[PDB]
Amino acid sequence: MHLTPEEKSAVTALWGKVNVDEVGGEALGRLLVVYPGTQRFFESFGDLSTPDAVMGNPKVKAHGKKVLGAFSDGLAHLDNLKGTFATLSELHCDKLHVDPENFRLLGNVLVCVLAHHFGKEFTPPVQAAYQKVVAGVANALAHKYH
Amino acid sequence: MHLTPEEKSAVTALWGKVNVDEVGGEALGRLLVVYPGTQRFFESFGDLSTPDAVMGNPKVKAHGKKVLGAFSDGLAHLDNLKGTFATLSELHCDKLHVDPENFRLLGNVLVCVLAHHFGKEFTPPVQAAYQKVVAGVANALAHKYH
Amino acid sequence: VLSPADKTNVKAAWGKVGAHAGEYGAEALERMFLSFPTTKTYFPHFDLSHGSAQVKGHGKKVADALTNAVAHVDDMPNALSALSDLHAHKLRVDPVNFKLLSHCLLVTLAAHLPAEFTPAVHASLDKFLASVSTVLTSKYR
Amino acid sequence: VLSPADKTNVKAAWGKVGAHAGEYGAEALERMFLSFPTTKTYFPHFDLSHGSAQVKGHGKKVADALTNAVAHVDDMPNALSALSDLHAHKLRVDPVNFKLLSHCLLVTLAAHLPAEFTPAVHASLDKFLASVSTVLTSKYR
Ligand code: HEM
Ligand code: HEM
Ligand code: HEM
Ligand code: HEM
Repeated sequence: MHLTPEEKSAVTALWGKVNVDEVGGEALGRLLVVYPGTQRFFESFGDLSTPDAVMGNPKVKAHGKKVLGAFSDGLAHLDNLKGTFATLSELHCDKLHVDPENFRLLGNVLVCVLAHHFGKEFTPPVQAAYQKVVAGVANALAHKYH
Repeated sequence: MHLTPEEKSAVTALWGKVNVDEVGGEALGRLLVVYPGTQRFFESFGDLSTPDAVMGNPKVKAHGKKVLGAFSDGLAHLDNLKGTFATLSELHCDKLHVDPENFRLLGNVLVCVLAHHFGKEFTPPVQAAYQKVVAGVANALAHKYH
Repeated sequence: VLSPADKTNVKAAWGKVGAHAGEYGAEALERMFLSFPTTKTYFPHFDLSHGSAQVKGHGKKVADALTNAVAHVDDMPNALSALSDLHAHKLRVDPVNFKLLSHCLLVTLAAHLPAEFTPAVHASLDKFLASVSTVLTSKYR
Repeated sequence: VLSPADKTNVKAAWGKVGAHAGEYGAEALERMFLSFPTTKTYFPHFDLSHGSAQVKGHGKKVADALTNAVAHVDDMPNALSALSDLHAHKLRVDPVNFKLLSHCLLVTLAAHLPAEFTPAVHASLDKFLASVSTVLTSKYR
């Protein structure tokens, strides 16, 4: 995770404007709509048959908040992503059996959501810094797989 | 390079039996036949129209030896692949313009070549250590891209 | 395969882009070069500075090809044949790279089309760019 | 797309596999789980230890589906339609993993079939496995 000081500031600046609850819901919902394969892990969530069923599903919304909350906390520890996510890594591998490729898909969808919410302000350089962050989080979440 | 002692040992022992001249030539040759897109970098080597042409091309054979030679020297530096391949990474990016994805392709071809030569001896555990080494080498060669 | 709804979604979205395509093509490329630097290895002969004319000129050509694909959505493999040949035989761009540009195009559209970039449309566009990428890459070997 | 010579190379190579199809499929699976542990996520219900009977049985099934693909090379989407539905709607395996199993199958073949694994045949098998993969993920979304 090679982040320059000005990348780190850029990432932090913007994130301060993010309503994590809302963006969490939007990012998880979009993952399940755009990449329906990811629905294999959420069959207990009820109806995911159409976009409105997914996006407005209270369980998808609650899970989105939990996911992005952990992600925010990760942004407070950019210099130790691996330690920060170690127990979540193990959980995702041994208990949930989630193929880590899904972490990369969520990261990209999160980038589209950030662009959607911020428009202009999500300049090419800000996007580049966020691409590094989502890749690092994805790699940290995969690190304990065995 | 999270290599296990039994893994470092498995890599080193098998490599001591490799004829670098033959394997280099064969891996580079196979890369060009199996993935023809890679020929874009080697236009000046001559005729590469057919497999027999590629495999017999003396410049392909010679360049294979060079590539595998540098790979060899890396195997003695497994705790510092990045450091070892830094200059080469810079040259692959700044002068040669090679998409690092080709490094991963060469890696897998190399693994198929090792299995083809060693048969029985190229066991699943031995392959696994080699897959780590080849990804390691690919990552170090890509490290200085900008 | 694109569904009837996917096609409607893509025509609607691209229509709103309208006479901005060129500009959005260029932005997608700048985004791509900055976020995924390995992609630059394919453009060593270009000036890659911000606002570069080569970058703008190339954005327009990419955007024009996408417009042509939207206009021939029921016959994309034939409408893009020439381009498929070019990418396969001369340029020989590794397929992973197409995913990277597609992502950046989506980011570009999301940044400029807030009301239209809904979940269903996002899904349709992703599928559309993936089909365009499969065509451009289908004759590789 | 597979050319006549590819189809010829594949039919011959697979022919020499013959009664060893089952053993090779199991070996390729074992190679995949060890080399690429993230693939184990799709098999949490399997005993994944060395020589396990679940891996053996599943190795046979994979091997047989491939024999069927070779025998139906000119018409793969139809001969493999039910497996395509199974992978797309039930199993929902991420496409990257197919490249991992494909590679492991090549390594297995290269290890057991030295004389037959020439550069042209290696090329042909790689394209073949790639097509099988495309077919198996073609109904994803
Ligand atoms: C940013 C990356 C991610 C982070 C930080 C994250 C974080 C979390 C957290 C904090 C939990 C709750 C853990 C618990 O119940 O003890 C969780 C659960 C879960 N996660 Fe992840 N997650 C991520 C990505 C994903 C992806 C991409 C998927 C699958 C597509 C996924 C699948 C699941 C599932 C199925 C659960 C359990 C749901 C349940 O309670 O039934 N996660 N995750
Ligand atoms: C195992 C990974 C690789 C290693 C260790 C390696 C190593 C080397 C070395 C030591 C040289 C000689 C440089 C010099 O003269 O100072 C070289 C040259 C070169 N490599 Fe790599 N290489 C690798 C993979 C690749 C692949 C995958 C490609 C493209 C498909 C490639 C393209 C080239 C080219 C075009 C040259 C210059 C050859 C010439 O003089 O015409 N390399 N490489
Ligand atoms: C969305 C998919 C893409 C489309 C629709 C597209 C379209 C085009 C078009 C219209 C041209 C101009 C051909 C001409 O001048 O007639 C072109 C050229 C080119 N494209 Fe692609 N392209 C795509 C993706 C890519 C990607 C992923 C790469 C590599 C990163 C790439 C690299 C190139 C290069 C290097 C040229 C030659 C540029 C020059 O020398 O002027 N393209 N493409
Ligand atoms: C050439 C590639 C592949 C072929 C030909 C193939 C074929 C098959 C076959 C024949 C079955 C058994 C269906 C039945 O019982 O009737 C199956 C099931 C399955 N496959 Fe695929 N497969 C391939 C690749 C993959 C990959 C890459 C994965 C993921 C790592 C995967 C994961 C699974 C799983 C989890 C099952 C269900 C196993 C069970 O519960 O018994 N397959 N496949």
